[PDB]
Amino acid sequence: RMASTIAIHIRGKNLASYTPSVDMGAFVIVVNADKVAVSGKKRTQKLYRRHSGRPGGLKEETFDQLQKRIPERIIEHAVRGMLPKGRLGRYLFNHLKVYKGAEHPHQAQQPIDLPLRDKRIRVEK
Amino acid sequence: MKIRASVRPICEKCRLIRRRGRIIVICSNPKHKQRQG
Amino acid sequence: MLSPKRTRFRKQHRGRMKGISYRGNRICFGRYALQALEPAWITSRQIEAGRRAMTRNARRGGKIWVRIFPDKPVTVRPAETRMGSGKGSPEYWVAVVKPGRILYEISGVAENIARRAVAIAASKMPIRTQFIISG
Amino acid sequence: AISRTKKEETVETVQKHLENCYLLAAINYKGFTVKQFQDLRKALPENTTLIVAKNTLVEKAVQDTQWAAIKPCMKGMNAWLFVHSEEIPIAIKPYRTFQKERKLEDNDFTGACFEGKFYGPGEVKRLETMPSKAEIF
Amino acid sequence: KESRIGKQPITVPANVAIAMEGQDLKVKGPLGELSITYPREVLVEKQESGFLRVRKAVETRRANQMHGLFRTLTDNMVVGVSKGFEKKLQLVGVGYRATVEGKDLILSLGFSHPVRMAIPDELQVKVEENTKVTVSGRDKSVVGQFAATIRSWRPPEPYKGKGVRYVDEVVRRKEGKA
Amino acid sequence: VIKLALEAGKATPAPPVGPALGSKGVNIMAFCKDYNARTADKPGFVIPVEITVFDDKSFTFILKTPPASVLLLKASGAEKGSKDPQMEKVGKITIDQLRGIATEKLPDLNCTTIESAMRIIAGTAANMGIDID
Amino acid sequence: SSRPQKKGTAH
RNA sequence: UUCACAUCGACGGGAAGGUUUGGCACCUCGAUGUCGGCUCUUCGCCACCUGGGGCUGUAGUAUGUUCCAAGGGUUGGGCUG
RNA sequence: GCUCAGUGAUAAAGGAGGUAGGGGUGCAGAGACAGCCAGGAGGUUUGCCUAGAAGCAGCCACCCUUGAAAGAGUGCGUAA
Ligand SMILES: [Mg+2]
Ligand SMILES: [Mg+2]
Ligand SMILES: [Mg+2]
Ligand SMILES: [Mg+2]
Ligand SMILES: [Mg+2]
Ligand SMILES: [Mg+2]
Ligand SMILES: [Mg+2]
Ligand SMILES: [Mg+2]
Ligand SMILES: [Mg+2]
Ligand SMILES: [Mg+2]
Ligand SMILES: [Mg+2]
Ligand SMILES: [Mg+2]
Ligand SMILES: [Mg+2]
Ligand SMILES: [Mg+2]
Ligand SMILES: [Zn+2]
Repeated sequence: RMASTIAIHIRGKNLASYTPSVDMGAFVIVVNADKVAVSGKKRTQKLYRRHSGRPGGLKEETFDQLQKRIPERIIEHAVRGMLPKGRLGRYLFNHLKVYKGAEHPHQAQQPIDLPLRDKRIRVEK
Repeated sequence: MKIRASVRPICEKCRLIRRRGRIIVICSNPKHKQRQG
Repeated sequence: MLSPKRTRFRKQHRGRMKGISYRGNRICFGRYALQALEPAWITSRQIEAGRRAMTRNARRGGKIWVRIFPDKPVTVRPAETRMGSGKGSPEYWVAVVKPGRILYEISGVAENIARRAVAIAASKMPIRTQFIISG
Repeated sequence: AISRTKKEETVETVQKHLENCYLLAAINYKGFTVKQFQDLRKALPENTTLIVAKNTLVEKAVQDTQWAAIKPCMKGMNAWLFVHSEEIPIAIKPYRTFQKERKLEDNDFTGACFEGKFYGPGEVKRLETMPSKAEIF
Repeated sequence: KESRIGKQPITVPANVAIAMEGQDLKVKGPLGELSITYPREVLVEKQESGFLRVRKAVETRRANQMHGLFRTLTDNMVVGVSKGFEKKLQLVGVGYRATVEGKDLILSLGFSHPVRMAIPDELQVKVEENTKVTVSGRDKSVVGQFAATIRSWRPPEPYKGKGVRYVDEVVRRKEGKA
Repeated sequence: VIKLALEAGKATPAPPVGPALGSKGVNIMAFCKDYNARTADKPGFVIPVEITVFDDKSFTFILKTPPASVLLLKASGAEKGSKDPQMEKVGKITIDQLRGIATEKLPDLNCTTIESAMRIIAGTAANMGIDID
Repeated sequence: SSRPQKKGTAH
């Protein structure tokens, strides 16, 4: 639910000036990427696969193995899915800056907080 | 352990439980042990 | 194994099975009965096995009527036989049953022994069935 | 279980066995054999009536016939003695000696009732000492 | 709401100090300190009469199961720090023996090597050289656990009953060789 | 404590009795002649007998019912009972023989009356296929 | 297997 | 031996697979061609061995059957298109 | 309103204290389910069979009595 928001802003779909062929979007900085939450059994079920290109070359991680090993890749991999594919897609993907700690070294760029209009996006335990 | 599609109590002391989604039969005697599958 | 003693033509139309049997519906001979829930074709072999099973499990219980019978012929062409040059050889015989049809009737046991017996009988049938009691 | 009709007839039968009797004897039993139950029932039905009953079953049957002062004897398991024919001491005496044999056999005497008066576990000693009709008359 | 377990209140005896912060319960008794967290739905009430009555925030089937569980859990940590828990296992066989020395429990069960077992702080293990082992601890779960780890090394076999068994056990004894 | 079955006025054969209860430390001749003396006091019949023993090897025994099957076999004048009771009837006895067998068996029963014992004997004869009136 | 699949327009 | 369900499981039923023998004729006809070996892989698991288990009509050794498991292994000859 | 299976992409007989509902029928306030305490008897070791069969290898019968209740016995067990 967060990754959709992120995709919208990175793409520029929330500006009156939006154009499909151009980058009007923002930069988005994701912090605390190891505290991201997922519903139900996904922590142990969801499966990140990647394939060498040799036969028998398939590799699989559960979401949790991944999140202990290199947790940024989880959110990068979830947002890249929702960005356009192709030249503009990739060039867009560089605008997503992800950090595992609660601190980002971007203070100079004066980040605003992200607006979230979704109801269900905030989980409570 | 027997494994089969149809698990029923095979006597009075038998008990059908549900473990991690699969239906099991635990009993006093070992032979009556079954798992669904 | 049940079967007709004579017919003129050997070979016969597959037919089509639609609707409900209204006539074989009632239970008019015994007390407890096994009723067909679904539209199917019963070979004489299956009826044999069902009757046998119910009879052996009832044993000390008395009576079993078989309310059906395999009077419609069925034909088959052999293996490695190219299509054409005539309809094949009648191999076996089926009874056509439609939902609601009574198959087995039974009398001379307590309701429990009857339930168990009829269950074991239903196990050898191609179809879903039901346990019913006399009115 | 037991239907309400059978229980009203049971309480009525206990009440009719109560109107004729001049004395009550309360006794509780837990964990004892049926053989000595049947020896005690070789001795008892000759001279006396023995009826084991529930707490409420005794409650509603006793309040009306004015034995009510005996209500505290109904706490715990309840077996009762009513004397229809023979005297009180002939019925009371065998029970205490049977309890002295029942020391390891788990018997206790809760109390007895006579003269419309309640007598505790010890005070029934007098009720044991009373003589037969031949000596009284 | 209608679990016959959650209705029964827990009695905190004197000697038992109960500290409650929000959903986190820390109890300090004669034998030590035990800490637990409650989940969202379970609300445990510490009375004025000195009792613990378990209530629940909502009733989902979830919370029902929860509250039965936690009333018994915290009864076990209360009674656990008060008196404690004793699990006793005896060993059956020729040459089967155990020796507690310092921080180890040494088992000679008929393996090649002596088996060593590091005893956790919370537990106090007493050995009868008469082939009996009693383990005492404030936490039900940890004592049970360790006891099972003992029993694991050589589970009682069917024929002669040999191996480590709990003090009260039905062991199927088949007649071997007839 | 052991249960044995012995004949009325005969005791101490080697195979049936002596070794069996004698391996429990029971005195053979005392039990034998006391059992034969108590059988001589009552009407002589085959006696199933429960003998109770103690740690000091002293023993006390209770003589049970001489079998109602055997007593009703001699009451009907027959030998072998019916192979199929209530189907084939092998004999008939009077109610006086009922009260007689129930009288000899009265100290060995739990019955509080003579009618209960008589109905018990009638039930045993109806069980072995012997008719009663 | 005694059941077929859905090819082309059927599908 | 007792005991349906250790192991077999008759009379019948419900399936999966797509490796056998087939049916079809959608496919290519111009030079889109079948079975064995050599060399060289690779993958599946319905597991022959090797790792861990449950049940046994498992005393032990060795089995039997079944569960998870496809990482590795799976010889050399006489004989055949 | 429902689902907790990532079901939500496909297949059956069969299995099931999954779960949310609906409908009959049992009991109970002289206390129903579960637990716990006790009792579970007499004929009799039923007859037959068998070296033995005593509730409990097998066959037939399966009544009666004392009773709050207790089957000629549901399973284990003994050569019995
Ligand atoms: Mg229509
Ligand atoms: Mg079927
Ligand atoms: Mg196919
Ligand atoms: Mg089966
Ligand atoms: Mg063509
Ligand atoms: Mg070419
Ligand atoms: Mg496999
Ligand atoms: Mg292996
Ligand atoms: Mg194995
Ligand atoms: Mg062997
Ligand atoms: Mg492998
Ligand atoms: Mg491989
Ligand atoms: Mg391989
Ligand atoms: Mg899916
Ligand atoms: Zn079982």
